[PDB]
Amino acid sequence: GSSGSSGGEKTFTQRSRLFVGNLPPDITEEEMRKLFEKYGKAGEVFIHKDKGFGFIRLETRTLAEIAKVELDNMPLRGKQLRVRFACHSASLTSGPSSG
Repeated sequence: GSSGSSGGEKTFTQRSRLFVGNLPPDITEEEMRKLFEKYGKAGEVFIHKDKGFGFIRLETRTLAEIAKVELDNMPLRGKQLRVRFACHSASLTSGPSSG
């Protein structure tokens, strides 16, 4: 639809969540922890082999931006990794404007 954000809302943990696609069939939670060890230990890690996709959530927006810039289109086991923010486009809100 549109692009950017209306300003959102502040929370006790930042939305530092990355989606990871094009994963090999030989990936583990320990391989995914090692692939991100340059950015420190993640606050959440998931992989689902019946779909071929994973998810990982870092400590700060800065770490998640650097990890996105460093890992997207990176070669792994002969596959090319897809890396993106798991949330990026904002939801709707109630606020009309006159002129």
